[PDB]
Amino acid sequence: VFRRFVEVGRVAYVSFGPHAGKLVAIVDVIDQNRALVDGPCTRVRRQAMPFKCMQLTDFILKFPHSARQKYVRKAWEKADINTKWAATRWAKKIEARERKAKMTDFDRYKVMKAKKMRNRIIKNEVKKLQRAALLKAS
Amino acid sequence: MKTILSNQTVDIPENVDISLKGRTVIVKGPRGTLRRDFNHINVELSLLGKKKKRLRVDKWWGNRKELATVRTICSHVQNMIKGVTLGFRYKMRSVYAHFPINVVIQENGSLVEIRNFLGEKYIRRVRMRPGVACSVSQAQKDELVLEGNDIELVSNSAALIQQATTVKNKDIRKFLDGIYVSEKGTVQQA
Amino acid sequence: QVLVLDGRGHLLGRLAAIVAKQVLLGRKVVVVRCEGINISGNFYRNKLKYLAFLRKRMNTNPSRGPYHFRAPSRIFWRTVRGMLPHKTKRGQAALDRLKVFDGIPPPYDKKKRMVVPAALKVVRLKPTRKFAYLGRLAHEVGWKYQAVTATLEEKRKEKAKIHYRKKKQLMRLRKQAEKNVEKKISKFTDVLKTHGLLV
Amino acid sequence: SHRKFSAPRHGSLGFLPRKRSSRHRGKVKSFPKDDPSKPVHLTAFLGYKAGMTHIVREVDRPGSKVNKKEVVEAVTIVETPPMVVVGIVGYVETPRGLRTFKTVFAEHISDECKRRFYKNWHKSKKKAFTKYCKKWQDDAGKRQLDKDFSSMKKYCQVIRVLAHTQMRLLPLRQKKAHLMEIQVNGGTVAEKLDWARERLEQQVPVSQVFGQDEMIDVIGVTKGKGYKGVTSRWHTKKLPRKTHRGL
Amino acid sequence: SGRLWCKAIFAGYKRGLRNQREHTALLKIEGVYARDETEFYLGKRCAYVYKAKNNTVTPGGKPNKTRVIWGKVTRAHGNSGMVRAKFRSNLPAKAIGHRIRVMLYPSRI
Amino acid sequence: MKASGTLREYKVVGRCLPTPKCRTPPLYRMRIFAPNHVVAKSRFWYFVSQLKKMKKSSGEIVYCGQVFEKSPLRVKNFGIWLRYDSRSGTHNMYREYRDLTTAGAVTQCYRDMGARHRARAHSIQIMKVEEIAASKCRRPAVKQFHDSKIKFPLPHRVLRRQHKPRFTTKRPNTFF
RNA sequence: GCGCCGGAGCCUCGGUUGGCCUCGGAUAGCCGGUCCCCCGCCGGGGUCCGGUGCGGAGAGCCCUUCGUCCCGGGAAACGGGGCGGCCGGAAAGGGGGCCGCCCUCUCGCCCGUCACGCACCGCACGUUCGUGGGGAACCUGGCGCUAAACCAUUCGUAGACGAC
RNA sequence: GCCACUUUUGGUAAGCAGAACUGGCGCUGCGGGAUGAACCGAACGCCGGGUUAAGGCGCCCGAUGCCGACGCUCAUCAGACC
RNA sequence: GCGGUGCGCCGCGACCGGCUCCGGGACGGCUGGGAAGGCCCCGGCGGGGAAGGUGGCCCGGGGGCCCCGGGUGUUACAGCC
Ligand SMILES: [Mg+2]
Ligand SMILES: [Mg+2]
Ligand SMILES: [Mg+2]
Ligand SMILES: [Mg+2]
Ligand SMILES: [Mg+2]
Ligand SMILES: [Mg+2]
Ligand SMILES: [Mg+2]
Ligand SMILES: [Mg+2]
Ligand SMILES: [Mg+2]
Ligand SMILES: [Mg+2]
Ligand SMILES: [Mg+2]
Ligand SMILES: [Mg+2]
Repeated sequence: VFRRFVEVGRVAYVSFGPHAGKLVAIVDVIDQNRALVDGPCTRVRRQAMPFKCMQLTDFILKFPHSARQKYVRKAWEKADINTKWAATRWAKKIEARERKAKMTDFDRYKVMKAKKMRNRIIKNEVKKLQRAALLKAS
Repeated sequence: MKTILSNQTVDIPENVDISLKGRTVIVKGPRGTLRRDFNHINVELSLLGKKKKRLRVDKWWGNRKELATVRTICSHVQNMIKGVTLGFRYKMRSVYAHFPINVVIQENGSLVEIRNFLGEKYIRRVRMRPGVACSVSQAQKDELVLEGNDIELVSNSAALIQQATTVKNKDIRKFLDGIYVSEKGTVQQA
Repeated sequence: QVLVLDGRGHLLGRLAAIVAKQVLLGRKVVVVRCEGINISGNFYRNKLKYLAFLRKRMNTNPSRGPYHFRAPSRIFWRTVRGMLPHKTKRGQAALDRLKVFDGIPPPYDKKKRMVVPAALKVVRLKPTRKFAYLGRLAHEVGWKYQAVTATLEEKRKEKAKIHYRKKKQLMRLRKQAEKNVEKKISKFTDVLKTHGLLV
Repeated sequence: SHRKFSAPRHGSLGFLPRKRSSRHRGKVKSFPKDDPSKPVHLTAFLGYKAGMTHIVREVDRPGSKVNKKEVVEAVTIVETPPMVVVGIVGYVETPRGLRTFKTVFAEHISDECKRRFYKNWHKSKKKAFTKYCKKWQDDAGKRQLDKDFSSMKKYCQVIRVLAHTQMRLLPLRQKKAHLMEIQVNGGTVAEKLDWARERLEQQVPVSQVFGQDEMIDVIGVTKGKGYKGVTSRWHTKKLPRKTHRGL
Repeated sequence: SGRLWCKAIFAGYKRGLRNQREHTALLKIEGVYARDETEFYLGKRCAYVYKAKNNTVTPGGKPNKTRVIWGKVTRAHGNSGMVRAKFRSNLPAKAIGHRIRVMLYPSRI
Repeated sequence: MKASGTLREYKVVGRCLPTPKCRTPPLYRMRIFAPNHVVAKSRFWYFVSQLKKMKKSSGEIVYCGQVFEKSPLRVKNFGIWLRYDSRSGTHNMYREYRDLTTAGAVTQCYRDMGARHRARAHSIQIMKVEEIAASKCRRPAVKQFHDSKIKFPLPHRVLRRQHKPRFTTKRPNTFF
C-alpha cells in the first residue's frame, strides 16, 4: 500500500533539473507524467514539472486546484513548511551530504584525527562488553 | 488510455478471517485455512474497515489487459471465502450405455480406480490432488462427490477423471460414455 | 582489485555488455551464481532460441562444431566471448581475466558481491513482462547439476545466515557501546557531525 | 538427385569412435542408483571368461508353444574367484561433477595386487605402500586414519571400495591382478563405511554380490580383429565382380 | 608518503572504426565519468611507466630498470568523461588496459 | 515541415500584389504552427496556394508574427481538428489534448499522431485548434483528469540514474 | 643427491602503488529493535516502536605512514608485543577465534611543551603488494629417503609398424 | 562498354535486350552502406591542430555511462534503416 | 663585458604572437513600444457566470468531532472566470 499520493497540495522535493534541491507545491495535474507546480516561498516560479524529477514528501497543505501564487504562498507560510523541512530527517542528511562535500583538506585531516580515536574508544568498549557477555555466559 | 484508478471491494463475512502478508492472502474460517499467492499480478490490497469488513483491491495506471486482473482477484478471493466458510462439492455423475463404470475409492478419497469403462480391462487410477476427497454417494446410483475447499483442486481433480474416462478412436457423438461433471455446488448451504 | 558480481536478477546480455567493456579495461571480473541470471522474454521463446543454437551444428564432423556449453556459467561465458574480440590477443587476454562460476564457490562465498543496476531485471523490464531463468533453461536443455548446486546453495545460505546473525549482535553491542560511552566521546562525535558524517 | 531406393543405414553412429579402447578391462560407466532402504551390497564383480557350453532345461512359461517342453540353450561360463577387498574410496558431489575425496587402503596388500602398480615387477625393488602401511601400526597414524574415516562419513555421498582379483587361483599366465572400484549401494554413508571398513582387507565371494536367477549387465572389450575394410567392419554391400579398383 | 597520481587506463588510441591514429591516446580516468568532471584534468602531465631488461638512468637517483613515456592530457573525449592525451613517443599497444598515471602537478587550482 | 522541437504559433497575413485590375487585394490571416518564421511563411504560402489563387510570386507576406500563449499558467483542454494522409486515403480527425500552451498542445498533437498513426508532419495539416471548456470534452483520457479531488500515487518508480553507482552492493528500492 | 625447516647477494619476467571477512531477498514494498504473546531444536510468526529518497547509507565502512626527544592533560589499565592446549574448514577445505605463560610496557592512540634528524640549494620514473614469480651455483646446520620408467627378452587375450 | 534518378520500346519477367537527358564506374582512392566496380558523403602532394558531411553512439567498435521527451508494440516465425 | 653561434644527453618554466575549443562576468535593442506572472479578491467600487461545486444542509458508512462517497446549489469558514 502507498502513503505519499500526488494530489492538489503536496510538497515535493525535486531530484534534478533546473530547480534541483528545492521544495515545490504541486498545484494541478496536466498529464500522466506532468504537473503544474509552484514553489512560492522558495523561488520556484509557477511552471510545469514532470513527475520523474520530483520526489513527493509527506507534507500536504490545502488550497484549491486553480489558486494563484498569492494563495499558495499563504498556505505555505501558514503551514510553515520551511522549518518542518529543515527539521525533518530528510534535509538533515541532505545537508550532511553537502557538508562532507564542502569539506576542505585541513578539516578532512581534523575529521580523520577525530574519528580515529572516536573508533578506538568504541572498539575497546565493544570488546569489554564481549568479555562481560562471556563471563555472564559462564 | 490508462485508467487512473480501478478498485473493487469484497465484503468479508463475520465468521471468516482474511489477512495479508504483502500481496498474498490467507483465509481462516470454520472448515480450514486457505492461502493464495498473488505475487504475479501487481496490485494494491488494502484491508479496510475495523472488524475487518472489506478487502479493497485497487490498481493504478492500467491498460485494459491488466485492468482485467482487477476483479479476477475479487473472484478468487470471494471463491476462497466460499470455500473456507462453506466448502465445495462437485457431484459428477457416471454415464454409460452398456458396460457400467465401476468406481472404487481407495486411501479414503485420494485415489479412484475406474473399471469396466467401455468393457475394457485397463484400470484407470486417478489421484486426487492433495486436499480433496472423492466418495461414492448414496441416494444416487452412479455419482462421485468431490469435496474440498479450493475450486482449483476440486475442479481439477474432477477434470482429471473426466479426461481419464474418454472414448478414443471412435465416434464421440454416438459413444456418450464416461463420468461428467453434473452439479457444481456447495457443501453447506447458506 | 577484483570485481565480484552476483548474477541473480541480471539480464544475460545486458550484464555481459558491462562485463565485456569492464574486462577490456583491465579489470578482473568474477560473475558468480550464474544460474540466477534472468533472460527477458518468456521461457518457451528462450529455450526455442537455445534449441535452435543446438540444431546449428557442423555437418561433417560435429566434434569441430559449435561447442554448445550447457552449464549456465559457460552460457554466460560464451555470450561475453560473443561481445569480446576473441580472435586476437587482447580479446583472449580479456577472456583470461574473466572467471565465471555456477553457484558461489568457497573462494568467493566469504566475499561481498556487487550488483549492476544497469543490467538488473527489476530496473530494465516492465513489471508485467515475462522473463526466463538461465539455470532452469540450462537444466532444461542438458545441464546436469541443478540439484547439487541447489543443495550447496541452500547450505551456503544457512551458513551465511549464521554469519549474519552474529554480525547483527556485534553491531548491537557496538550501538550499546556508543550509548554507554557518548559522554566521553561527545567531543569527538560533534566534530564529525559539523562536517556532515553523522546526521 | 535423391536416393533411388531408400534403404536403412549400415552400422550405428552411437558407437562411433570405433577404435582400440584405452582400457583393457571394461569399466562401469554407471552403477545402479542407491536407495537407503536396501542393505549394503556391492553392485559389481569381476570374473574371467572361460568358454561355451549347452544346457538342457524345461521351460515353464505359460502361453508359449514351448510351454513345459525342453529346450537347449547356449551358456557361457565365467570363472569367478572371490575377490579381495583392499581399499575404500569416497566421493563428494560437486557442481562440476563428482570428485574423489579421500582414498584409504588397507594395511596388508597381497603381492598379486601389488603387481598392478608396476610396469616391470622383475626389476623393481617392490617398495609400494611401504611408507603407507606404517600408518596402521602407530597411534598417531591410526588417529589420522580415524580422522579421515570421520571426514568420509561427513562429506561423501557415494562410496566405492577397491577390490582386486585373486590371480593365483586362475590357470592363466599372468599374475598381475585386476583392481576395480565397486560401488557400495545400500544404507547411509555411516552404515556404508562401517560395512566397507569391516570387510576391508578380507575376501568377498560371488554369492554375496549376485544371486542366482538374476539379470546382470556384462561389460568388456570385444575380441579384437585388426585393421579391417568396410565390408568386414561396416557390412556394406560388396560392389559387383566387374569393378576395376577392387570390389 | 603516499600516492600522488590519479589512476587511468589506456583504453585505446584515438580511432575511427577502420582507421586508428596512434598519435593520440585515449585515457579513461578512474572516478571521473562525465564531462563536467573532466575539466580538472585538462592539461595535466600523464605518464606510462614500465620496466625493462637492462638498466636505464633515473633523474635524481640510481640507475634502475623502470622507464617512462611522458605526455599531456589535451582535451575531453565524449560524454562519459573519457579524455584524449598526447605522448612524446606514441604508446606501444602492450599498454592497452594498463595503469597510466595522471599526475596533479601542472596545477590550475 | 519537420516538427523540430516545440512548435510556435505564428499569426501570418498576406495578400496579392497591387495590380491595375484591383488597387488593393483582401488580406488573409492564418494561425499556423512551425519551428520558426521561415518555415512558417513557407507553410502559409502552402495553405493559401491550396485555398486561393495565390502563390509566392504573385503575392506577398504582410506580417508574420508570433502569438504568445495568452494564459500559460493555467492548464487547458485543447480540441484539435486534423486532416492527414494514411498509406491509403486521407482522413479527418478530432483529437483532444491537455496542456498549458496552444503551441505545446499542437506539438503534442504532431507527436502522438506520428506515434499512433505513423503520420509525418508533411502529411498532417492542421485546420482548427480551440480551447475547450471541461464539459465539452469528448475524450476519456482527457476527461479522467477532470476531478478537483484528483489523487494517485507513483507506484513503480523505475530507477533513473543507473550508471552513476554502476557497480554497487545495494539492490535498488523502487517503492517511494 | 634429493625433499622440508632455519643466511648475504646474481640473472630474468614483469604487472602493480591501502583494505572492505560474506544474510536471504522483495521491488504495489523493505530494513532494524523489543519481546509483553505463542510453538519448534537459539530459530519462526503475531502485536508494538523506530527509520524508508534508504544513514544499521558502497553517495558507504575500516586503517591512515614523517621519525624521535623531554614534560602535562584526556583515553587505556581488563591493553600492546612474543610459547604451549581447545575448537572453527571439503564446492576449488580457515595463516581465524578462545584458556593461561616467566617476559616486558605505560612506548603505541588524541590534544598540547621542547627541539633535533644532509635544510642536498623550484624540477621526472618518488611512495607498496616485495622476503614477488621463475633460474643458477656460493651456503651453514637439523630431522628424513635411497626409486621407477623406457629399450632389450618374453607372451599373443593384441597386432600394418608403433601401440596393447 | 556498363550502372543509376526520371522519360521510354520489346517481353509475363529478368542481375534480359534496346533508346533519350544528366551523373557516375571504366581510369578512383578515402568515410559510410558489416561484406561489395556503380548507392550516400566526398575526389587524393607529405604532415600537426581544430571542425564537419553521409552514417552513427549497449559490446565487438571511436561516440548517449543524457537521472533525454511523447506514445505504440508481445511474436510458441517479434522487429530493426536508400 | 658586447655581438654571433651552439647546449653531450634528458628535461622544466616564463612571456609574446598566430590558430582553435570552451568557460565566467556585464550592458543594450526589438516585440502586442513583449505575453503572462509578482505586491497593494479572501488592489478598490458596483455587476454577473458555472464547476474539475468550497462552505453549509441532506442522504449514506468508516469511525471517534474527523474522514470517505453521493446529492443540493453560486462565494459562506475555499477559490476560478
Ligand atoms: Mg471408425
Ligand atoms: Mg527417400
Ligand atoms: Mg573394367
Ligand atoms: Mg615501482
Ligand atoms: Mg540495357
Ligand atoms: Mg574520369
Ligand atoms: Mg569514385
Ligand atoms: Mg548490408
Ligand atoms: Mg554522392
Ligand atoms: Mg542525390
Ligand atoms: Mg586532421
Ligand atoms: Mg556501427
